Amino acid sequence: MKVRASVKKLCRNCKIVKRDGVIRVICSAEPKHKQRQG
Amino acid sequence: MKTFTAKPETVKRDWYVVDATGKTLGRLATELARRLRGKHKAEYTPHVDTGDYIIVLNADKVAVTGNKRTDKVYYHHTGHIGGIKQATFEEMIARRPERVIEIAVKGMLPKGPLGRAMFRKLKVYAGNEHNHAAQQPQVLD
Amino acid sequence: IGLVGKKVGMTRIFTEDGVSIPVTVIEVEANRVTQVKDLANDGYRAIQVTTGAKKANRVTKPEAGHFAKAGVEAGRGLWEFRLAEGEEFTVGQSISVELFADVKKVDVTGTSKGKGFAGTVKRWNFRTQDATHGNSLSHRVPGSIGQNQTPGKVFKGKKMAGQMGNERVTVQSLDVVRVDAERNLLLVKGAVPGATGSDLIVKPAVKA
Amino acid sequence: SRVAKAPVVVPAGVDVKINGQVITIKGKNGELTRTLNDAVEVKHADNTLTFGPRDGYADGWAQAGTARALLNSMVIGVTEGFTKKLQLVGVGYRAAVKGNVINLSLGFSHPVDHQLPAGITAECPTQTEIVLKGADKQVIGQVAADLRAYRRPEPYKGKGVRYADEVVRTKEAK
RNA sequence: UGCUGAAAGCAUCUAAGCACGAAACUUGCCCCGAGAUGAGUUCUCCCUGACUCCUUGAGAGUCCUGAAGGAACGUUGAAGA
RNA sequence: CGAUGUCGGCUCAUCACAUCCUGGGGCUGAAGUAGGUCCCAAGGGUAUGGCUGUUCGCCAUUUAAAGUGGUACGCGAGCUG
RNA sequence: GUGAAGAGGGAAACAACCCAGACCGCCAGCUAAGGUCCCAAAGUCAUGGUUAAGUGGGAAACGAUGUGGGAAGGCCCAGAC
Ligand SMILES: [Mg+2]
Ligand SMILES: [Mg+2]
Ligand SMILES: [Mg+2]
Ligand SMILES: [Mg+2]
Ligand SMILES: [Mg+2]
Ligand SMILES: [Mg+2]
Ligand SMILES: [Mg+2]
Ligand SMILES: [Mg+2]
Ligand SMILES: [Mg+2]
Ligand SMILES: [Mg+2]
Ligand SMILES: [Mg+2]
Ligand SMILES: [Mg+2]
Ligand SMILES: [Mg+2]
Ligand SMILES: [Mg+2]
Ligand SMILES: [Mg+2]
Ligand SMILES: [Mg+2]
Ligand SMILES: [Mg+2]
Ligand SMILES: [Mg+2]
Ligand SMILES: [Mg+2]
Ligand SMILES: [Mg+2]
Ligand SMILES: [Mg+2]
Ligand SMILES: [Mg+2]
Ligand SMILES: [Mg+2]
Ligand SMILES: [Mg+2]
Ligand SMILES: [Mg+2]
Ligand SMILES: [Mg+2]
Ligand SMILES: [Mg+2]
Ligand SMILES: [Mg+2]
Ligand SMILES: [Mg+2]
Ligand SMILES: [Mg+2]
Ligand SMILES: [Mg+2]
Repeated sequence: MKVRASVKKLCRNCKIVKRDGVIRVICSAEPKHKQRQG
Repeated sequence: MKTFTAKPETVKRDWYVVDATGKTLGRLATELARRLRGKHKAEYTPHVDTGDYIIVLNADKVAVTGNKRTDKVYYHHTGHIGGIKQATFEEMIARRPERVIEIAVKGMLPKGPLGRAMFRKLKVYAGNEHNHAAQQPQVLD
Repeated sequence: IGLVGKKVGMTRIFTEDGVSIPVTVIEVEANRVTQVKDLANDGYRAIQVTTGAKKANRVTKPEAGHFAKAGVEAGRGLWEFRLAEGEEFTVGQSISVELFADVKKVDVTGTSKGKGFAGTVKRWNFRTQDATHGNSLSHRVPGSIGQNQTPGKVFKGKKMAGQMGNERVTVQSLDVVRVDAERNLLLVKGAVPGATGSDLIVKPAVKA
Repeated sequence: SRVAKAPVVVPAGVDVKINGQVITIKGKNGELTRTLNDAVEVKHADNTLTFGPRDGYADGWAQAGTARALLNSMVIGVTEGFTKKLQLVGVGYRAAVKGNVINLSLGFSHPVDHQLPAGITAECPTQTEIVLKGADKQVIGQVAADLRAYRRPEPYKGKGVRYADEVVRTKEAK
């Protein structure tokens, strides 16, 4: 995953989550879009 | 005239029991440190150990608010080259449940010989049982 | 459990195939159980043992009584070993060296040979400074012992000169070769601490 | 809010017992117990159940609507029972069940055994497919996910332990 | 990395709950270690005679008694400045 | 400024983590071998030589690796000069 | 303006910040800044809300169904998300 400080939605299937305080993104399609932090 | 200072030999002390089940650590340890010092008594003197003996029992059952069951760290150096040992409030209760109350009281008591003398008063226990039935220690709240 | 035994030098065993294996000879006379410490009284289960022989005069009444409780002869020294839960022993019971007939690897524990006041070169394997090339009064010395005004002090557990040896040490997982019943011997491979005549707490290897 | 506001049915021969907050449901497949959250409150409404959020607490609805969805599954479990269908896709892979210990062969140096906590009925219709039944979705889904964890699908040939319904992306070799 | 799962009639590793997860952390291995003044325990050993004085006080002496043990001294040591 | 001895080498270290190795992970333009980058990780380990006063550097040959820094550009009542 | 040439109380410690100008004495009372659970004098004081981050008790661009407030406009009983 990418740990950039400005996570954001890159496609339709991507979704924003807050696990253990940290803001993450998760996708159905592309595993590339999976990112953390920010 | 002068004011009445307490005189050790004449100090009629008392014994107490404190059930620490479901108590907040700080709120308890304060109320202990008030008594151990003797400020609850009307004949209080800041150079004399007027305060009472307290038997805190069920030390392992003490409660803490928030995430301090995990997040409360207990740092202590070993006096060695780079030995900085730490421990979480869980890990401290798993190992030595007496230490928890003892530190929280010791911090709140004054420093110095009298401070150390008024800590010796405190008796902490993990189990509900105690071996001081000879004193008939009264239940304090 | 474990047995106390006097060290009796080193020899070797030529195995029938060829190999010559160096062995320490440990004489292990009958370890007599004096006192069975239990959870009821002491708060831990264990046994106290002894061996050899003292003279009926060099021994002191405090210990001459202590043995008379058990009903055994006054063995020189006393040691204590931990039981393994399921085990149980009786007072005035001899333990022969036949415990080690089953097991293969053992730990030997004895006091090392005293070297006295050893320097840093000997004690801590410090490298010796240049024996020539201008050097002045500092060949085998330790050099620097700290930094400067930052710590402003020498840290604890610094490797300096001082006492070397005469301290209890354990050598672990030595292979037993032979366990003689007739002369009460135990032939462990390799070398174990302490000089000839020193006592050795021999016991089954912990690292199974 | 919406899920919590929907009474839960209880079929015949399904004995529910409310020990304060501790709910014990007894059915034909197996008796089950559940310690519930403090913010939720539950009572019997003739036949169906009701999940009330307790006043005073902040996130009552959220916690109640969870418990609703739990007991919804738990009542289904004891009556009907749950199942998971795993398949071992890939050559030289084999599964077996001797009693209640799943013996796997997933192309390793050593055969791996997997124990089954509680009444989890591990079946084997074919030798390269592990069906397994029980009551709790929790334990079944866990055990399935452990049996998966030994070998996740290789995203190339799809080689590994997979679920029946699970579609997989097999990217091309470049 | 997951498993059930609302708020958001779906979805989500988490907000309740539950499971894995590293030479780090705490133990396990080894050593010092009750001056650990919070000075812990178990075992064994040793000591059971009169008297006035008196601010009758954990008072002080007079004779009678000095054990367990220890020290010292010697011979010394693979112990050791 | 009525003196805080300044580079480099030796001896001796110690800490940090912004990790070189070893350990655990995600994504890969990841078939496997080996990588690339990012995340967690400071327990341990981390060359010998030739040239030059050198630090550094270049070269030769190794290594699992030959980490970057702080410590009065650590350490002259420790040595060298 | 303060210090220098101004002590005292507060800002943990802190010439210049805040409060206030020490003639001497007193085991009197009222106040300033700053405070009032314990170290340590005084509110575990009262009323209604906010925060769950140990924020409080170092900090930015930027990131995000974190959470608390009003004000308008979009859609329904021809039944919307
Ligand atoms: Mg996690
Ligand atoms: Mg203090
Ligand atoms: Mg010697
Ligand atoms: Mg050298
Ligand atoms: Mg010269
Ligand atoms: Mg010389
Ligand atoms: Mg010299
Ligand atoms: Mg010198
Ligand atoms: Mg769901
Ligand atoms: Mg290793
Ligand atoms: Mg001077
Ligand atoms: Mg230098
Ligand atoms: Mg890191
Ligand atoms: Mg470790
Ligand atoms: Mg070089
Ligand atoms: Mg200097
Ligand atoms: Mg610098
Ligand atoms: Mg220097
Ligand atoms: Mg220098
Ligand atoms: Mg110097
Ligand atoms: Mg010169
Ligand atoms: Mg010269
Ligand atoms: Mg001037
Ligand atoms: Mg004041
Ligand atoms: Mg102050
Ligand atoms: Mg200043
Ligand atoms: Mg200002
Ligand atoms: Mg002001
Ligand atoms: Mg204050
Ligand atoms: Mg003070
Ligand atoms: Mg006060």
